[PDB]
Amino acid sequence: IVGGYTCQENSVPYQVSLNSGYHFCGGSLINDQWVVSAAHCYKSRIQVRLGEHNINVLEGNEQFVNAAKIIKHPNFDRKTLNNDIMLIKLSSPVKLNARVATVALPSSCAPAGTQCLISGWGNTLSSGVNEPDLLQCLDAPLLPQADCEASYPGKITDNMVCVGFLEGGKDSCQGDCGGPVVCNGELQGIVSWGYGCALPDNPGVYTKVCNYVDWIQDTIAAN
Ligand SMILES: [Ca+2]
Repeated sequence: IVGGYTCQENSVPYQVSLNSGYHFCGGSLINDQWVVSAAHCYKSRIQVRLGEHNINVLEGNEQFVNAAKIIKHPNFDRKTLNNDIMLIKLSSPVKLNARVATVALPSSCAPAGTQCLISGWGNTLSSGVNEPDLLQCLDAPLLPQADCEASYPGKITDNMVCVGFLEGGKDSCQGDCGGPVVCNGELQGIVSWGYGCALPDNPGVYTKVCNYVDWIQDTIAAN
């Protein structure tokens, strides 16, 4: 998260860190045994880290659970990032509490101008890399589809939405991939891609979760 603020400890209880020896992506807990992330975050084994604030210090509220099934959307395209969405079924259900909680799926697609919360332990710099120890948050609004298309001609499909600021300075970045964009209590976006990080005229692009509520429910049901 570039240009954000440190989240209060455990105030974004659905945020998880995907770890394979180091933090590499975010995700969001949607039920006691499943997390939603981005397909670009796929790995053969993943440990899901819930209840975290400092990812390098054990502060007392972590729950670490291995991923049992890792399911990328069947039409994910690694080159255009269309359908960048993946579900992770945990090897056991987590203990839900005030610091480890679910976030709701969208009941409708959100309109341009809705204010949202984006979070993660991704790079916090617009040039080079800095990996933060503490979870970072960013308040940012969904942008009109026409601004998103004009910023990345021919690359935005109907399963993508831009969120952020055309002036640059505040954005998500690598390592926040797969994490949440929550608006008014529902998960509307998943960190996906962007040109650079926090650059003017290059807002963050996110998977539009309101297009996959059926796929999510169905998958959960079959697995
Ligand atoms: Ca910790």
